[PDB]
Amino acid sequence: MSTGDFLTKGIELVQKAIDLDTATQYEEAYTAYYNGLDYLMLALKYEKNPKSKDLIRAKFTEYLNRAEQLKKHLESEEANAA
Amino acid sequence: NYSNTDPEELLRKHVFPSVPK
Repeated sequence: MSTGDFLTKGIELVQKAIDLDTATQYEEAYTAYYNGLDYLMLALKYEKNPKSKDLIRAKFTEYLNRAEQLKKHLESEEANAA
Repeated sequence: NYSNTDPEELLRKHVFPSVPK
């Protein structure tokens, strides 16, 4: 269990999320993004270079923001149609 | 367990994908 391994798995998972996102499978994408965020968070915890930590944090935040945008979109769409 | 990865090295081995826009 190393930061590189965690990054590899995180990026795979976020790539999956992004594929589901593009496919408009937003509920599944939301879950997949957060799966990805778990591993980016683990990578962050085991990384000691402060520049690399901030790089990972910046990407974490980008994926977090997208996930929350999907969530808001899902909820608002449902509320509009209720 | 812990690593001290240079950022330029991280970015060559790990290319972060961009979210849909």
